[PDB]
Amino acid sequence: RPRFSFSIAAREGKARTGTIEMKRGVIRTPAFMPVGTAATVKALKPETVRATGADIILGNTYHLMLRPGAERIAKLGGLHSFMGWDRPILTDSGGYQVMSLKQSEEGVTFMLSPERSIEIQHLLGSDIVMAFDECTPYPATPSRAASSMERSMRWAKRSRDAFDSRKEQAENAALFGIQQGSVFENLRQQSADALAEIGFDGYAVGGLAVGEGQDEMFRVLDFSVPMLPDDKPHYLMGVGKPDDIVGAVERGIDMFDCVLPTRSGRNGQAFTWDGPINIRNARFSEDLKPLDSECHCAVCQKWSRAYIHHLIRAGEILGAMLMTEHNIAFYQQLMQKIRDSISEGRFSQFAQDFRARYF
Amino acid sequence: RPRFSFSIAAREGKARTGTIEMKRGVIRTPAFMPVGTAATVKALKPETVRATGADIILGNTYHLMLRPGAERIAKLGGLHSFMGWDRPILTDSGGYQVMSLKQSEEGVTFMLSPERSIEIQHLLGSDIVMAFDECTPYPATPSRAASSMERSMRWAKRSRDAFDSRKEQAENAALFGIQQGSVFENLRQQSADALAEIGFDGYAVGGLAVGEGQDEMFRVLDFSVPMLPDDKPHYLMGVGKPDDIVGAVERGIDMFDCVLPTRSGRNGQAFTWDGPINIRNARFSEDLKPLDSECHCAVCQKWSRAYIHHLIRAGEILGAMLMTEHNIAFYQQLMQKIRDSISEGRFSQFAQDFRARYF
Ligand SMILES: [Zn+2]
Ligand SMILES: [Zn+2]
Repeated sequence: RPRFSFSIAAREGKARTGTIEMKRGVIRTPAFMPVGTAATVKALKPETVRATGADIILGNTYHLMLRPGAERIAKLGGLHSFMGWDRPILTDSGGYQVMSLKQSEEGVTFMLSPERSIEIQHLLGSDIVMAFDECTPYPATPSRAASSMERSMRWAKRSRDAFDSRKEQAENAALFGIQQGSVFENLRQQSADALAEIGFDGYAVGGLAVGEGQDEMFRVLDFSVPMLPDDKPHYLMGVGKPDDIVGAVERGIDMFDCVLPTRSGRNGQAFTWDGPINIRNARFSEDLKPLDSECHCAVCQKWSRAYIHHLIRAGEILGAMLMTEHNIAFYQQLMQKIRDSISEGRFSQFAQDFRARYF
Repeated sequence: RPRFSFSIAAREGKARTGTIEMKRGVIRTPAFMPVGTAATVKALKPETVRATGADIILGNTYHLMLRPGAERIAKLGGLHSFMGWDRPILTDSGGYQVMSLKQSEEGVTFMLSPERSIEIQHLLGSDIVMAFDECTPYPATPSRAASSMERSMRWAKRSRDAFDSRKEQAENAALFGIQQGSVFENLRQQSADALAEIGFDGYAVGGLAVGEGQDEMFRVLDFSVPMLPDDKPHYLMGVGKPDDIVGAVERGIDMFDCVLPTRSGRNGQAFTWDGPINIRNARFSEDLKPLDSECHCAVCQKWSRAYIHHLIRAGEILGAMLMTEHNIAFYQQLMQKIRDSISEGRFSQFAQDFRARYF
């Protein structure tokens, strides 16, 4: 297996399905990445994450640097060893926290800079390294957006140099750049242009899912994703709801991460093919059906809504475990159905069917 | 398989090892019963509980009556179906809450009476039904102890009549009586005498583990357990720490339940053959050894102290899951070692070895 390869097996319009080959394994695209910010996918064993179908998971530079520390994890053998996941791991750079949570051209003191970010991600043993950026807040005036975008592009250049400066990293991991530019077409193009001239193994669409509404997110995607090199993966960061994912794949996105399936699970929100449900609602107190009647996950093969209703209302940890396993399995099943319909040339129909049923 | 059979395969002094056969399965004794008060063993799937070696688990009349309700569980097919455990289930009667949390000869209003308790346990589909009692608080004067003990014996008689009055229950489940009498020899004897004249499938030692100290608990056991019919199981309620269990088996106890392995797990306390440890302590932050170097559980085969240290300090649910799985597996391994050494006639040596190492 090589450091990094991306092969497209099939297309339908802008939608693509294929595979990313990396040393630690293969990634089926379009791909959903469960998030596991504290060196765990919340409430789940990595075996369980894998069993649900995930090919890769996401970790985070900002949180791990704080606890337990990147150096400490390095000393303990790296993130894979530490949390017991031997498959690829993508780590975010901290660029979202730069928005989510004293800044200057050098970096941000919470101290994270392009160089420190890339080093921390090296200490973790990340397989896919994200460039250190600034997620531009929304709304933003064209001026702010531009100035923000330009700094990230300078930061993307330093991230590259930093990555390239470390042999073990350069030879064994991959580096993705992140496009900014808010909702502005010319800024997005300038950003894509800068990123491609620098050169990355993959390209993320950053700066969305920051409060703009799905309509506006899809508009921006319409013009932004074709700006990215067609022959590399396209990652839409932090997205999203099932319908967000479907619409984004329709516009050229290959990769996703989102806290929804895990967070929603713990909160008692379950995704179904008929739409999301709040299992705490009293209508489910004696519902013997599974969370979803077609879902193939172990939860839905064994436990009833009624049981998981009680668990969640009682604040039982098993409730969190079961909801989370189902939600992530659901998300992976969605990704499988998307992959299959694109391979078979019926993704357009699937997407319509799905929306008709989901909504 | 019969409604209930207890066979002793081997003895060593007062210690016995054997098997309880019930319709839903076989129970190896001396046995440890994980507790699962809210229709779950906290942080664990029943598969996982079973994998650790448990033959039977404990549920509770008081809590289930409150949430989700006994009638509702009955309507949903019974506790086994509801929580996904098809092996025997023992349910406590509520007698501890009578002490732990307006009373009269008829019962206790929190309304639980011998009759309601037995009916609720019938609604749950319990395999081993506990008589409704009053756990006498400690310390107690001889007068109070006696009056308390006498009421429970009257309540034990009504529990029997109630159980016997329901065909499906009488033919498919078993009923255990519970000895009271505080720390007083004559009261304990009067209680054992009353219980045996009524007649039960098994006999519990109640009223201990109420603050009296292990020395005094073992003293009372010394004279109380031979008062119980030798040919039926002897259950020490709510006990206990590993060393408590070993000393109690040395004095004739066949069954145990305790919240320790689960509660302690969530709190970050791990049992080891060298004694309990507080995994949150900073000495473990970079400890690559498993929780215990000889433990056979999946946790100890895959994860390090360092990892579980981080998980617990970070308030991650997986930390609770992993600690709990280990703790319960540990308890079951202890029970297996006790069974094996009694079968082999070396339980005395084991007990000494264990204490030498544990302390
Ligand atoms: Zn499911
Ligand atoms: Zn273990």
